[PDB]
Amino acid sequence: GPSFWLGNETLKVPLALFALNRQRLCERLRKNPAVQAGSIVVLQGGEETQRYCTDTGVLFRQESFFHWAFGVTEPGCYGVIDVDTGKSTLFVPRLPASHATWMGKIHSKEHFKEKYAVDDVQYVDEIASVLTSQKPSVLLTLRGVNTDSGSVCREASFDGISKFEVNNTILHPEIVECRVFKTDMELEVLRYTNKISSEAHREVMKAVKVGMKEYELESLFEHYCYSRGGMRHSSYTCICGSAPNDRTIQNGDMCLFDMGGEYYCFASDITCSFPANGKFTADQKAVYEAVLRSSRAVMGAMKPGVWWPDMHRLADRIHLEELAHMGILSGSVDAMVQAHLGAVFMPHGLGHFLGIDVHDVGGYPEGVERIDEPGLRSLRTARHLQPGMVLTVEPGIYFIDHLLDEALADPARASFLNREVLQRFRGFGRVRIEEDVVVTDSGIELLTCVPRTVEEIEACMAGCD
Amino acid sequence: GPSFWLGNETLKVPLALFALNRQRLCERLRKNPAVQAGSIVVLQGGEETQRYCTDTGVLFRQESFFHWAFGVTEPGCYGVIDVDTGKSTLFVPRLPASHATKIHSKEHFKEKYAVDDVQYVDEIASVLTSQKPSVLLTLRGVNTDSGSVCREASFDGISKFEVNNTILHPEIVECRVFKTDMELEVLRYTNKISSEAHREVMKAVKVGMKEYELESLFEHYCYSRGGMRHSSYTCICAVLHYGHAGAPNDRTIQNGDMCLFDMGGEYYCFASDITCSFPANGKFTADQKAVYEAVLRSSRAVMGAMKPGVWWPDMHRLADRIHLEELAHMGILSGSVDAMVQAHLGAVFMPHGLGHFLGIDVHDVGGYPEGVERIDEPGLRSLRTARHLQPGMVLTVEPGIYFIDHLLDEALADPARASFLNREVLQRFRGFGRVRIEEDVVVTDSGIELLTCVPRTVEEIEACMAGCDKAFT
Ligand code: PRO
Ligand code: PRO
Ligand SMILES: [Mn+2]
Ligand SMILES: [Mn+2]
Ligand SMILES: [Mn+2]
Ligand SMILES: [Mn+2]
Ligand SMILES: [O-]
Ligand SMILES: [O-]
Repeated sequence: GPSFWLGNETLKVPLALFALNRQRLCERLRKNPAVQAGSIVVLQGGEETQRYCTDTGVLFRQESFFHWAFGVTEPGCYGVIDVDTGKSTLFVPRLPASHATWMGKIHSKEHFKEKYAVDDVQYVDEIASVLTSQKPSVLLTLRGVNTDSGSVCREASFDGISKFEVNNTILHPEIVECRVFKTDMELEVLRYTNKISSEAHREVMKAVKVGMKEYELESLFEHYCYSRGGMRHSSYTCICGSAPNDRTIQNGDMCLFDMGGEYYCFASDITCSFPANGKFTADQKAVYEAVLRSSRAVMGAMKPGVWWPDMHRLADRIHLEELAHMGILSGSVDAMVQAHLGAVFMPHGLGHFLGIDVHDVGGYPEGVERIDEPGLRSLRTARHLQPGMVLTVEPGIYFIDHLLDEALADPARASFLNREVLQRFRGFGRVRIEEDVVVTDSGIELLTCVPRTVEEIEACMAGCD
Repeated sequence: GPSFWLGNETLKVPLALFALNRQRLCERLRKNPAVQAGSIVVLQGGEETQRYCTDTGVLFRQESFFHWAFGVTEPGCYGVIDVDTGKSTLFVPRLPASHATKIHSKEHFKEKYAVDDVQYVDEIASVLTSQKPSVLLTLRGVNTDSGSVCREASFDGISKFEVNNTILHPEIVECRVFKTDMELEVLRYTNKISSEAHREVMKAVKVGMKEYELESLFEHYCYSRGGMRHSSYTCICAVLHYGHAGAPNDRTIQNGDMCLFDMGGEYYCFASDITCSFPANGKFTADQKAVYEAVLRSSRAVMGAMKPGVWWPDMHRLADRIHLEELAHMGILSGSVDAMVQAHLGAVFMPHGLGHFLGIDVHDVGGYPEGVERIDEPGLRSLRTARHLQPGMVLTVEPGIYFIDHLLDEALADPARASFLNREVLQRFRGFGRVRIEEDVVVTDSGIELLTCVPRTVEEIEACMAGCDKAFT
């Protein structure tokens, strides 16, 4: 069948991927006791937007649920799926003559059917008539709460939808659950996005020179991903530690570069930390290797059945052990964990689902509660791991004055801290190591492939090989 | 005073630039007979947005009127200007501690932006109440390129004030139409970097490359060497294969192609908009040279004719006449050029407007103020302004010749036009492609200043693509 492709060495993505997703969604809905026979899923795609009141276009990126279901790149579309049969219909805008003049040929419905391998194509202004003729029991529309943004998903609407029975509660948890588990075809794309972003991270490490501006490396990263990967979008706003990051990379700095390209709306999210000048100091090596250790410990321990908060607390324990070894901390690490001391140095969650969104959906379905403790409350899922899930593993150690100050004021934590040693690490900066992995039947598969050991990084930055 | 700067070789932009804009706006409003004493301008800055319902951030770019007045890069702000004194107050978000996981003081923002006062956003009603203004002047009006209505500032409690939303928009638009010398320094810089990027594209292009490889290179040059985080507009190198101009242009560049790259970077929310046309393989064919030099001729004729008092639609018509003359000299057209012009035949080859205001927006504001009417003729109806030129305006000059099948076929089906076309010669230019030459210029007291600096003659272009140092001529 047909595929998405940007030529050269970019990945060919079969439109069969989205067909499989639709089938999987229907299979799930059919098992839902509340789903009436003759139901039709109705999804509305994204539309082109402009900057404020200007005619300056904003780069269009498809809505994620709609992309997952259809892979459609064009703005202004809808898509529906007959639950009982799986039949898919794409609705495309009916375009005017001036479109031929100003922005190219006007394609038939037949063109779109062939391109997207859907069962039928119609125009958007006919959607009420087409759905009416098919006489559905109910329309299943998308409405739910994203547990990372707090935003409510926007339900599809069209002229005449008021004439239909609409249910907006059933679909969201079911399509979210499908997205949580990646198909082999989806994993191929996420392997590819990780490949290109990994390569771009290597180029950044080779290119960094003291005196450069961070945004120069952000630029290089995006250029590598676009020109070699066909990755037009960054998955997220690029974080370039050491809205352009115009900090000058200084001798002695620890760099932290958190960046990931997106291919055909499939994300990647990778973080590398390394010394700006290519040589770890003793202190930098100590902190860096602590995070390397927790990174590897978590990846190693991950398998179906593991509770993700246990992995977070595993990383905490290891960080505290290493910080104690360094002399920053003293006393019982058991006692330290009881006092939540780990969250002083790692305030964010250990890692998150990744897929079509960087912070992918489904981390907190009904029945899965957020843990109200420091560190853990910032976890973007408290689920147990299962095969097919894609996660970031991103422990880090940070020296954040206001977290440190709070701990030093609190007698339950202040005891553990050696102020004379900690003083040396004020303004140390921060280390984060972020890998993308997939859960397998027995463990994980690592998607990311960048230099990680002190030896590998120093050799890479020195221009070796 | 303070300046915006991204280090290295990037331009230092004094925050005085925005203080001068605030001053000019107040001076205009003071002379406006309908403005009450004690009036206060209230502008609302943009807020951060996310992709749909996700927490994926969209890169924040300040709203243009708010930028023009304040130069503030942070989301979530408001800005107020007391008309009678010119006193400026920035309102900034009160950030929680979790943001530290550094938070700047109000004093830090006051120093950074060289405003008279800074307050937190949640205090705006209290602060304005205490200042006892007569009326709040807010922004509402119609953008004549998008058709959209400018968003009027609002805050909890604004209902307790008298609000006028009609005075400000035409006045602040008119201020934006006329660029200050400080604004011109930024536009010179954006044009310099974008011109250099266009040269790098011409130097790098190889048969067999995808167009988006060149778009990527352009963006990388502008960002890494110019600090231009944003393209000014969606960069044109596909709408066809993926539905939006923003999608990657994934056509493979072929031998014999004519390339058209329309791209321009933005620095600190000041735009550029440049188009270069050139042969993919670095050598103009006789036909390519002919079409190209026709557009070069119209480009230069217009630039040579522009000065204060010139009616912009007359420049569009002048380009039309030159295109038709040259197309006739090529044997694509035959007959009376005067007759062709009467038949609006120029619009067959150049369906768009000759050029447009440029500033903080690529298609900048103020092209159609009250009393200035859109001309309902082919080509001219697409002009983004029908104003007379005055010193301080910044315009693009972007004539082009296109061979667009359905426009040509329509002309061939029209008895009023069909005779002018020689199919025997025209047939050879089907699939020729497109030439557009787009310069950015400033209207001076007596003519123009050219901001753009790219190779333009056939020899200059061929030299650039052959890797000659820019100094070579
Ligand atoms: O948002 C998150 O969960 C991770 C940790 C900080 C950067 N990204
Ligand atoms: O929109 C405009 O005015 C011009 C026409 C060609 C592309 N940009
Ligand atoms: Mn990250
Ligand atoms: Mn992440
Ligand atoms: Mn242009
Ligand atoms: Mn233009
Ligand atoms: O991350
Ligand atoms: O343009």
